[PDB]
Amino acid sequence: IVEGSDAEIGMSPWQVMLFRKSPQELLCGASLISDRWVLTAAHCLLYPPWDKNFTENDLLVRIGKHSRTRYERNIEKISMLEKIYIHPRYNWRENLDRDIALMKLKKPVAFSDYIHPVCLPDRETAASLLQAGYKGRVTGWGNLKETGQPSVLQVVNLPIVERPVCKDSTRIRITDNMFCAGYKPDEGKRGDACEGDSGGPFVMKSPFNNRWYQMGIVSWGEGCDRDGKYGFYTHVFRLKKWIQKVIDQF
Amino acid sequence: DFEEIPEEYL
Amino acid sequence: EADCGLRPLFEKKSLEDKTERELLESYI
Ligand SMILES: Cc1cc(NS(=O)(=O)c2ccc(N)cc2)no1
Ligand SMILES: *[C@@H]1O[C@H](CO)[C@@H](O)[C@H](O)[C@H]1NC(C)=O
Ligand code: NA
Ligand code: NA
Repeated sequence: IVEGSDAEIGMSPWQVMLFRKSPQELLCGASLISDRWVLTAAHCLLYPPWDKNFTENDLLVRIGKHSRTRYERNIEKISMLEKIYIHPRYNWRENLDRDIALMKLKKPVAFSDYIHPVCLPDRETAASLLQAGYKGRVTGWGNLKETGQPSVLQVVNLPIVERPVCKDSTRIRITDNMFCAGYKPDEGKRGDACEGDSGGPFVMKSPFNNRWYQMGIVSWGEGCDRDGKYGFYTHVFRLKKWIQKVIDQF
Repeated sequence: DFEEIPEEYL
Repeated sequence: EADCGLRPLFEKKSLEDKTERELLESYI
């Protein structure tokens, strides 16, 4: 996260770290949506242009964390993966359309002060909150700058951007399964996700019921925190029928 | 520089 | 899921984090 700040303890208890077993390293962010399901970006697991195709046994998920590099004894919980599910129309060839994946854990994780699931949006919450200017929150352990790394989880609040401005900022084809967020050059505030934050959550606190909803997944960007560029996020609600199908079946 | 995790998880 | 999105150290205790008000103020 660029131009963010240190998270408070328990501020993002759904935040998940995707961790490579060997070499031991941070791969991506992710989020806890139930005691057995974790949501992330498909490109965190499958990206053939870079010879990335992780299997269940390659990875662990670490839940309840605050410190990036410490083993947080008696606080974090480490879970093995039962199965990965990647959206069948995830477009890794072109523009990362439908950049979403689910991971089912081998055993349920125990909730605690530090471990608790985020809600997924219904149609009405999405319609009400996914408006230009409305702010969401991005969290992660990714780099602090495009070109270093944080001691603890970072947090930044960023406004959703009008779709024409998103499109006009890039040569990439933007789809309805994406939205963009970030400040404009003239707005005098900054912030973005960066390397290591992708797959993590973009959340909004509903003013109707005071619950946190995951509206986006950190998907892609052109650099980090560049003037005139924006972060692009998977539109979780638009893909929720797939999420429900996977959980119902499996 | 990640701290080693317990062997049980590996 | 019944309890989703309510943080033990914040909403469950009626404590606010240091920047959630920035979000609320944007929901105009
Ligand atoms: C995919 C993917 C990741 C990546 N770079 S990144 O550093 O992971 C990143 C992701 C989102 C934003 N907003 C900024 C930086 N670019 O494409
Ligand atoms: C990804 O890996 C799976 C499991 O080995 C395999 O079935 C699939 O063909 C791979 N896809 C690639 C390499 O594009
Ligand atoms: Na364009
Ligand atoms: Na920018």
